[PDB]
Amino acid sequence: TTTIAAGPYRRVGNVFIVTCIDHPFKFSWEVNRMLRELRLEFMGQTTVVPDIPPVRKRIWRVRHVVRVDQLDLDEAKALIGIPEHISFRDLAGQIPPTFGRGGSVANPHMRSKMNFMRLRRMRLRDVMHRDQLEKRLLEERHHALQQQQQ
Amino acid sequence: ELLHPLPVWARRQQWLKRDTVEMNEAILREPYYRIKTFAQPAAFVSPRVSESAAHEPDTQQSSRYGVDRQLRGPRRAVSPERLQELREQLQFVGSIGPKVPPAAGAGTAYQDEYGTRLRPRYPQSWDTVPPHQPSRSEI
Amino acid sequence: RAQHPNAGTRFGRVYNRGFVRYGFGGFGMSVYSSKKDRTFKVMPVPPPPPATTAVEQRDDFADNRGLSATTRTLSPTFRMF
Amino acid sequence: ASTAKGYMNRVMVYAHRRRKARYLAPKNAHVRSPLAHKMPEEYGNTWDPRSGVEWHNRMRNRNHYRHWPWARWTDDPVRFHQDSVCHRTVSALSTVANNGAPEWDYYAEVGQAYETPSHFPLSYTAPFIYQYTAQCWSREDLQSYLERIEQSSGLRTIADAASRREALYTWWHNAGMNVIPLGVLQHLELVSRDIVAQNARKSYRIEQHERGILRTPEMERYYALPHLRGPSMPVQLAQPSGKYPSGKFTQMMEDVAIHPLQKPDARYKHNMYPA
Amino acid sequence: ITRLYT
Amino acid sequence: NLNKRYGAPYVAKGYASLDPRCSLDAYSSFQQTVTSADMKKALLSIDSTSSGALVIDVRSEPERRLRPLLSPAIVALHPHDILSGAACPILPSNKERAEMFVVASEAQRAVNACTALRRWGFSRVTAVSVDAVSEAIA
Amino acid sequence: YSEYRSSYTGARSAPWAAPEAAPAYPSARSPFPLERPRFRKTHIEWMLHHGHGDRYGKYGPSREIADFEYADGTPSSISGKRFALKHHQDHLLVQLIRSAAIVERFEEEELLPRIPGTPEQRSWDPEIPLFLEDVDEFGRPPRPVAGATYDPAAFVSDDIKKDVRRPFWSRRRWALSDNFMVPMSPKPKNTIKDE
Amino acid sequence: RYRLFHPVHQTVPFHFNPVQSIFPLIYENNLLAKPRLSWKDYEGRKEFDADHPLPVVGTRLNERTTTHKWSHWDQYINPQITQSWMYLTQTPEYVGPRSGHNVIKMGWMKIGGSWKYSRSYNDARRGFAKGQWQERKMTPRFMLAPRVSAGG
Amino acid sequence: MAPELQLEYIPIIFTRTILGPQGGFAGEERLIKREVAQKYMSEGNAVTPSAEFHQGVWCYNPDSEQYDRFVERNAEFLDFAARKRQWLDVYWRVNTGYLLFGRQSWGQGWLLNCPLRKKDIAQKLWEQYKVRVDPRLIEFREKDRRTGIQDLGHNWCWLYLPGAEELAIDREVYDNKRVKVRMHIRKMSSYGALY
Amino acid sequence: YYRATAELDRLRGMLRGRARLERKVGLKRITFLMRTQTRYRVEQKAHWERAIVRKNVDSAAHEHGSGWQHLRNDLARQNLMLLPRTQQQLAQYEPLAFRAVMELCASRVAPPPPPMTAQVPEEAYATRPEDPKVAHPAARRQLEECVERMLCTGRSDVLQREGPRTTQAWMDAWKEYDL
RNA sequence: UAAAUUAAUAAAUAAUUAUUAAACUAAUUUUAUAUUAAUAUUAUGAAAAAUUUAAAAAUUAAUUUUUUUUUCUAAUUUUU
Ligand SMILES: [Mg+2]
Repeated sequence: TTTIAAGPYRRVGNVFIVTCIDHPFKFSWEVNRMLRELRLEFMGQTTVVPDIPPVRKRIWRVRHVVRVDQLDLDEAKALIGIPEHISFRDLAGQIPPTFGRGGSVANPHMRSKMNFMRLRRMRLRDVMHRDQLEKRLLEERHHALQQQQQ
Repeated sequence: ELLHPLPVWARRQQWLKRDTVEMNEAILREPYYRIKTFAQPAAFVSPRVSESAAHEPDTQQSSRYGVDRQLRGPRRAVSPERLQELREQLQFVGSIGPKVPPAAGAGTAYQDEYGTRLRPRYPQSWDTVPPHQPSRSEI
Repeated sequence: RAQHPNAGTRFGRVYNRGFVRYGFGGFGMSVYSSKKDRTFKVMPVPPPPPATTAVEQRDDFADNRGLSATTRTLSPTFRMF
Repeated sequence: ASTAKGYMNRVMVYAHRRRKARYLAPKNAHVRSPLAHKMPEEYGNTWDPRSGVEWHNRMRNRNHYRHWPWARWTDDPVRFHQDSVCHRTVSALSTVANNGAPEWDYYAEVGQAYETPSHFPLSYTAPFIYQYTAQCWSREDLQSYLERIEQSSGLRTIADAASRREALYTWWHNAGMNVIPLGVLQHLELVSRDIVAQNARKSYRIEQHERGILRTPEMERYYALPHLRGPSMPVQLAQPSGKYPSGKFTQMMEDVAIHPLQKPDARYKHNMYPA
Repeated sequence: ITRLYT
Repeated sequence: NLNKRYGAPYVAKGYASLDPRCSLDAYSSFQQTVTSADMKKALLSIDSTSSGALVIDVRSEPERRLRPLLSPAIVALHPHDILSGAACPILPSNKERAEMFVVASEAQRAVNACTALRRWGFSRVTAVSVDAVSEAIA
Repeated sequence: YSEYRSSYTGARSAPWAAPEAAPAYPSARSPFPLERPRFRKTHIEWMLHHGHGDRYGKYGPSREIADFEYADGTPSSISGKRFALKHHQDHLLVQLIRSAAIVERFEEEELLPRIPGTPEQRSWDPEIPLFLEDVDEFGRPPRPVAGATYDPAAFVSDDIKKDVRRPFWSRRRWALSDNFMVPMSPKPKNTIKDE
Repeated sequence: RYRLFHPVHQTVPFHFNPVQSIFPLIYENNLLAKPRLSWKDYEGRKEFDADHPLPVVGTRLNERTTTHKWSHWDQYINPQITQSWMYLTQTPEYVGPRSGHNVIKMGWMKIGGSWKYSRSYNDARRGFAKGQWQERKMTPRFMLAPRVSAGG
Repeated sequence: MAPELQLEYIPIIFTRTILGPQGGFAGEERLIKREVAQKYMSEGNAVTPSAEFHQGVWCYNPDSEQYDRFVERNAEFLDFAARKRQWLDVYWRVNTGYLLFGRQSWGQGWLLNCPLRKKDIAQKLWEQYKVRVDPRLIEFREKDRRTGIQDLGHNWCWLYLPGAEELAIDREVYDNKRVKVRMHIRKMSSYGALY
Repeated sequence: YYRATAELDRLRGMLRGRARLERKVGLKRITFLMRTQTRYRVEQKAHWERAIVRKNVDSAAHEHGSGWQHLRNDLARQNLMLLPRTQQQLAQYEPLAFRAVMELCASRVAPPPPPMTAQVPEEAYATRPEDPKVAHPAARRQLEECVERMLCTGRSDVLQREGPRTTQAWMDAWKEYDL
């Protein structure tokens, strides 16, 4: 209406949807490195990366390999039916941090000892459970004994 | 070796290539954000400057009219004050921490009724698939 | 002879059809060129009927018209609901 | 496509080696090349090529460079990670005095973009001084110190507090000394000698950009044409065409069109009997 | 070869 | 054999569709003037019950603290949010009927920000007065 | 009975336009925004356009809908491959929600730069204008009153000129045209760095 | 043509997986998170109704097994089953006799495998040279160092 | 000053008007290489900036061939020796530079399969030499006005430096209004080649 | 190295002369003729075999004046999703039904719209004043849109009424378990 | 995969590979990462490029390649 709109100005980021259109095995070891940091190896793979600055370089180096698409965040809160009031830093604050392939630790061994202990803190979760039953029965067997003499 | 010419058909599908890259780097020089207002519509038309050869206008039989149906539509959270009017109603059911139970009318919590390890008996089927092995989400 | 794994094709070398063409680089071999492709290529399209509609029956890449313009014969019998 | 039994067993028709982890860097080791052991952005550094085996043994954490940066960050040879602000003070009331002393320049070596011109009041260098003195004075406390300086002393501007560091202190000694911790002052002196410095480096950077030095935001030179003050294509400065100017009309070679009534030069053919 | 599961 | 498949607006295209001419016209508007009435008309655009701030100030954040002009709710945009195109989602629809203004610390930035606007398809903006809009308090 | 969902919520947008009105056909020109080649959607851009993947049985109503069901109605069971699809679907949402739970963070701490394009990129492309603020891009401002315009089109002529034959049909114009460089015969691709 | 221009926004269609899938009560604002964490966590096939039991159509993980020999735990629990000396099987750590050629530089090869790459296994089976300097060139590190303390 | 550490280039006020890149013109102050400048202060084309020369200097006219022409450097000339330098710095930068390429070329005709755009020369001007221009000025040759550059090896194309008439700039550059930017298209495999 | 002899030893019974008699030449033949089938079959049979099916439907689309060049793209336009192996069954065994697909594509009928992504039911934008006994406006929104669709599928006994069945009481079928 | 110190010219060394085993140091996305130790080790020369020595008439330097298809099916690169 011929006027610079007036109101409390919120800023919305962008979210890039990246696909892979050229094979990775034709390119260098650095270009393959960027694709790896975009969770992209095979042709036809597809990921949803943010528009943060150090991603903008990774995507830039491999522009000749990927086919990007940009979404403003409001154009993402509707691509998946999302109420406008719910942000995303509370939606993620709900999913567990151990989603499929939890971490990316520095080598497939450190991966295999990050999944190991994760399969241990399950064992301990039942074992910290099985003694917490005993420690309460033991603290009662003490009071039944103690109060027995009175 | 390289004996006979690139079938001049093929180099055309390679002129589409540089005109793909010439369309990526048009995306990779967009501003990192967009100064937007609450009151105004979400994305009344408000696209990027991608009105070079604009298509799919038909508002149905158009791919985007699952989305811009809601963008162009009047934005409900019309002010930062209206946001807290809306953000103060949502709960977090599973998040770590303490809560205040009687904040509702008469609800009596669930996790303190069937314990923490037991999950409701979800009907497993093709269409309805519930989370499997729930004791692996405790990190 | 330096017999090291990773120094060439791991165990000997084989020429499968995905290699004799599409060699290292995609051109791809110097010998064993490839078999000629003796499949059955589809035939090119018949001519469309004359226009006599004035509805721009000529336009090929338009939203309204499906590519095929086949108004052949007892097609009016194929009345669809 | 041609997927065959497993992750990383895709196309399997091209003859590349799958299962080869192309993302991982080459083990250049002994080979001598600028491309050695360098993250690809550091390729232009051909003055410190990182070839050689010992660079393979120490970038990679090999035999006895097993903790290679034998002195990485997080050690200080000098002050051993203890803040140098004396708390053992004569009077407990005045222990809070020493808080906020500058351990180094804090302002020049960082190189912040102080967009404050040197003639602003002092109260507009508070947002900078704070970011190095929180845990010492609340932000709204500085605006009580960085105003009593403006009110009591004869100093008002960032340029003043850089030209009157002597006249300022002598005020503080004989008038302040009970409220304004001199920590602020030597902080106030360290910014006012920077905001004044940078404005000299900005005002110069704008004054060359007219004289035609033309460097980018990241300060790399970029060469670009000046603005036009006269006719674009030179007229009294034009170099001669450079090809022998036998015009199209002295030898009517081509590109010449003539009315048929006005046909020229047939003095022996059809101009002898002109019409 | 570390997987990604994309 | 391009320009047969693609048009002439191919290879003969100076893809620099950014600023071959607008920058000049930016220094044109710089020349003429802006004054009270040139704000008083904008005052009527503030008098218009529809409140979309007309003028905008591209000035450093320490500067505006010194001479605050934010009174009529005018827009304070960092000069890159204009240049980069991050401000188009708040900019009038009538590119040919709207004329906002641009205040700035020293008039070189103003024209250097208004040329960014005219690069974004905007037609009328006379592009500066750091002191008038304060003398026109409204 | 058969079923046709096409989405998690059902409620397909009405397929038929109106009792008799125009039918509103979809855009059938491929989104390749140059307008000169004028392509067509190619039966994979017309499978994507209908909400499959680039293949028939990926992401589409051909993969969500049950293989079968016990004729009484008792539904199928969770195929060991089906569950791994629901995890792949959720892994895209979470790939989107996380990748916006980071952005919704960055704008909070102003961490998003105002200058668009990484440092290395901006040196590479000359269409992102330099982000000088208080100077002019090309040195001094047009101090001279412009009314100062150069039009590329006047002097820069890119004309695809037909290389004209030396006209043999007329005698004199054959002799002038005899550009004495027909001794191009010294074009042997000779040894350019040895003798 | 194979250079398709489409909104790659199309290739991950969210028609079937909107946030009402992973967050099943979000239009209910309580925002509960019930995702499917991994393909690993899949508990298994389960009859939705008891009347339609899932068929027993075995796989290469059932129809191809072997009789359970008694492990040293099953004989530690119930010593009533160690009924013959064929039940006193060796230590569990003893997997069995050597069954492959640990050729150097190439893993552990099977017997009957390929000897294209055992060029130096056929040469590290003869044994180290006996009575011969280990260091063929480069002035053996022992000879370089000086004799000290005539006895040692 | 030491015999080891010598100023790699020194300040210089030109008296004559030298054509070369290190050259200048009448009365401008330029930091030209030391070895070159040192055979100017002997030659007389230049003199180190003593405080006296910073106001006027007796430059040279080829008319009478002696140092008679007094060119006084007031603030106005210092707005003239800037635009005249800033101009012929773009000249001597693109004319000296030899901007390289890496491209893909299958087939036999040594033909670059995705031929070059006037976009893709201003792009390799700003990339390598930081010369920021309008790609509307770059006129291609006749062989490459149709299909773009299109061929490997050495190509050149003309860049039109328009605004050189009020700078009085001729005979000190090879062509007042053009300059030959000199491509070269070093074909490369998918490893290092783009597009 | 194990030549799977006992897997080939009984299958030389269908080779020809010299191969059947001797073994080391019988195996060598079949363990090659087998070794090339399962290499021909994985990488070469389809892109031949799936060209007979294309050459069939084409020349069966060709009878009706359309080509495969036009039919292959005019099917995906109509979201019709018939794999070519099926169009070849229709080209032969159900000719009329095939030409029905033919006359459909050539028709100017509006192809079905792409599916709409999930929408936000507008009750998420109201804040229910939480009373224990009244349902949230977004549940009784979802429910009615899930019960109207359960009455949609299959002729059943569920409150069997002509056409659309009974709903406003189906949503409140919990009170029928209430005391 | 490697390609360096040395050889009256290759049983020896690096580097690689291998067997066995390891610990989660700022840098970022909520991204992504095979880094090591201990031993075993009869090896001197890298397609197509990009260039560089050389009468080379190839050798040499160079540095990225360097293929193991469960079965039915689907497909976007066409001896026009
Ligand atoms: Mg097959």
